[PDB]
Amino acid sequence: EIIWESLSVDVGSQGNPGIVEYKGVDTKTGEVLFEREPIPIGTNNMGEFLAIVHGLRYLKERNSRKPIYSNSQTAIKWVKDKKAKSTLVRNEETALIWKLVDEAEEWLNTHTYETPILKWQTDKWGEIKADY
RNA sequence: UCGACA
DNA sequence: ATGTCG
Ligand SMILES: [Mg+2]
Ligand SMILES: [Mg+2]
Repeated sequence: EIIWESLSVDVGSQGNPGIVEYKGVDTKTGEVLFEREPIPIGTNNMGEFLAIVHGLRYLKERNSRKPIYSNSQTAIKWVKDKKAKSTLVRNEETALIWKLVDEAEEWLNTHTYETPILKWQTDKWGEIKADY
């Protein structure tokens, strides 16, 4: 069953690698709670990773125990491992996204959370509410 | 085989 | 339809 009292996050991109953005919404209503400014170059998985970590910080800051839904098996694992195993080359054009990823990893290594990170079951429930 | 992003 | 991220 769907846990309606939750935060759903999803990445959006134009090309992959390409322009990456992401947002978090109230799973029940669809209200947009946060939306990251487009990042010139990044991968889908880096964006999915950044979205979940942003969500963890967002909920922690607001003293919320709501779970987070993501449809990304890859990103869910990276967060659990506290390491984003991306293949994106490291250059001046990808410096911005790599800095954000490194900082998200560092946040995971300096904070604790009880937030359940759940797999959104697209095959059974349709597209995630944070879909672009 | 599967989860995603285009 | 054809690609890339995992
Ligand atoms: Mg997604
Ligand atoms: Mg989507």
